Amino acid sequence: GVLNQVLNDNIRNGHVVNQLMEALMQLSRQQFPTMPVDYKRSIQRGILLLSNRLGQLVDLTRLLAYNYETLMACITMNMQHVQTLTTEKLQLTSVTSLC
Amino acid sequence: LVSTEAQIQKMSQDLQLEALTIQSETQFLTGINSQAANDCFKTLIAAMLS
Amino acid sequence: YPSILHPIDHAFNEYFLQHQLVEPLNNDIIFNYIPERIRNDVNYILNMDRNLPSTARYIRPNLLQDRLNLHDNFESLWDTITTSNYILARSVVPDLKELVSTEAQIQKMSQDLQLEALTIQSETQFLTGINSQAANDCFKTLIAAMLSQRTMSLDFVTTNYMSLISGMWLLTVVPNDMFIRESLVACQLAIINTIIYPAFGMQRMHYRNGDPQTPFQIAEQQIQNFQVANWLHFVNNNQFRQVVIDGVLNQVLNDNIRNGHVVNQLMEALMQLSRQQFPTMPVDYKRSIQRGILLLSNRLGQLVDLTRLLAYNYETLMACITMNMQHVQTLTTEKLQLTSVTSLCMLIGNATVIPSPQTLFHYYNVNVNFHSNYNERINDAVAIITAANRLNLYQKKMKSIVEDFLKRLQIFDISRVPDDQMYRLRDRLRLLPVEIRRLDIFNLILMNMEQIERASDKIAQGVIIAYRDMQLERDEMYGYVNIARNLDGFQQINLEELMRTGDYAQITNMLLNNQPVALVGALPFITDSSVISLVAKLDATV
Amino acid sequence: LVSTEAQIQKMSQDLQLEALTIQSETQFLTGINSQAANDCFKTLIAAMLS
Amino acid sequence: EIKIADEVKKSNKEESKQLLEVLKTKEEHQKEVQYEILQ
Repeated sequence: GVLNQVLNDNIRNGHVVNQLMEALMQLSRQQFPTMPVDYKRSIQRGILLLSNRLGQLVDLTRLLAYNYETLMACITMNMQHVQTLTTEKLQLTSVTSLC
Repeated sequence: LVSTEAQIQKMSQDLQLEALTIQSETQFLTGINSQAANDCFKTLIAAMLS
Repeated sequence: YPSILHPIDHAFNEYFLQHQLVEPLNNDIIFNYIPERIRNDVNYILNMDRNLPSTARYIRPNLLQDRLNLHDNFESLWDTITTSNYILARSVVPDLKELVSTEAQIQKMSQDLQLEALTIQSETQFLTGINSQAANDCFKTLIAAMLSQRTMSLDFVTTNYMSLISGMWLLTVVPNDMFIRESLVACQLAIINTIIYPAFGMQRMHYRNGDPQTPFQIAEQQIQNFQVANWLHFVNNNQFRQVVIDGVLNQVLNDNIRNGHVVNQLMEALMQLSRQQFPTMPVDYKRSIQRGILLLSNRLGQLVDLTRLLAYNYETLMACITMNMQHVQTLTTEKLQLTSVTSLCMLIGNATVIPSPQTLFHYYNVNVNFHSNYNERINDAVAIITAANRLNLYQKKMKSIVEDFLKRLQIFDISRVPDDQMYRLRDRLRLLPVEIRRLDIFNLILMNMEQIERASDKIAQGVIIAYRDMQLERDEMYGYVNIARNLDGFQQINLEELMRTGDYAQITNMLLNNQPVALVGALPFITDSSVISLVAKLDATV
Repeated sequence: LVSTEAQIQKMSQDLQLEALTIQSETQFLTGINSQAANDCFKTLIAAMLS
Repeated sequence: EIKIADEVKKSNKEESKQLLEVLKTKEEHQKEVQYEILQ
């Protein structure tokens, strides 16, 4: 009887992140043609960092989704989507910490 | 959680910024601590639920 | 010898007897334990003073190469290993002998350069870093790096043109792939701009930073001179030859470097530069350059023999390696001063220096011990992992085991390692098979573990409930007992499933309605020995 | 930027300067400091804008 | 404070002392021109 904003079922199970790390392994393996090398290397290796966090990020995605849906179950009013005026900040340092 | 320091050493030595001549040397590895990760974990879920 | 044993005990003891690791020993096996190359090296002579009997035995190592491929995406640990082997290798390279005196050489250099006091010159800086203790530093750095396969950078200055000149010798007898790209790109670019293109009136250069082609490549296909183009061809296409020898991979030199002939093409090139006016630039620049390269022309023969000596000691120390010497660029580098390269190229003569066989046996035993310990700890870890999987241990986090695998590899610090590397390493370890000893012991446990669990009269293998006035068995170590030994008929409920996901609905429905059932899992029990407790049906009050 | 005295050594050596000769290569080293370069760099753009 | 080995500084040979005097003169000329420029 309540509206619900649900996810894809390729996210709830963490399977899409495999595709992500495939893309990231590819970006690692490439030549950055015009770029310097001391910077290219650091970028490739920072990518490899998350490419090594594969299973842990699968785990994260599944946990995140599970807690979200279990808490969604405990809602009585329709949960609808509108662009709010003011906006919660999110620091990508925090997402880095999490990942 | 993982030892924060164990990721900080590793990220520092894998990125190797001191080798570079840029001006984000200390500023990359900021917010990496705990009390940031749990914040994001709560913030995502709460913002999707709201 | 006679013995008394239970059949399980006999199984284990017999396995210990039959599958024990010893091998007869004799002097032939003492020789053949030494690497081929060193016996085949005429410069070494070997004797002994004993004749070992057939009674003798020896245990063999496990010199099986890396099952885990730490040369792929474990670059921090590989940097650690590579550094460790590098700073070991430094400890065994010989110290040079009967070097030229520093003043005796500096005086020749100064009189060759005609150092005017009043006027300013680029030629004083050539005397920078001509001491000894740098010659040995370079000699000990190059070889240790090529053995450890540790990359190294080039710190230098664009005003000491002698450094740029000695870089030629360096980049000949050491592959470009041995260095890190930006450093030798800068070196090659300096050399091109300040020795080569002005020596043919070419443009200075217009080199893009991240250009895929290094300056010596597009220099090979601009100039018009056979000697210098051949030199550049060798440089750009010099690289280690991989070859598997006596079980171990080896990064072998050209065999045109092992003999000194490259240096002759280098001389051809430097002389075809000395015969060039510099039309673009003044007299003093040309004067500086031509003096700087006369200083190396007059050292030609020393350079030839130096190159031969480096190659010789490199292969000779290579013979005492057990782990495959993969070539991959490391995170961390070793610094290399080209002033030390100048010192080595200038201060050397009439003194061969060979590794003592004691250094060789030490550098062999160290690597052997490390390699055997690597393999044995791998076997330990794989054993416990496979056993936890086959024992269905599902709450066990396989992280402490990797800590015990790394603490025993006594070069890594685990206080600063992550926790995902451990599970990636686990993912590799699961794929590896087990050795034979551990596998066979485990399989002897598997086919007998249940029989051991039958014993230990503290827990029982389940309790039946059947609301019917069944009979007690006539066992003779007991008398009458409420014992069952088949568990057939009445169905069964496992308890770990119920203690994981608490669903007591089934068992509760079956107990309230008094339905027959069996309960399966290790459970304690008391021995009651009273008939009054029997008649009163107390075992159904539990 | 490149250091100033670091550049003056290279300029002296490329312009081989005799201590006892009144030659015009010395005047090449005049006003080479830093913060004259910033002055020019600001002046040019500020003028072409204004 | 010179950037050259011990055994050349203490060398009582003539060429060594001549070298050292030449190098000191080089240094002092460079310092003179730098001091001028800063003036």
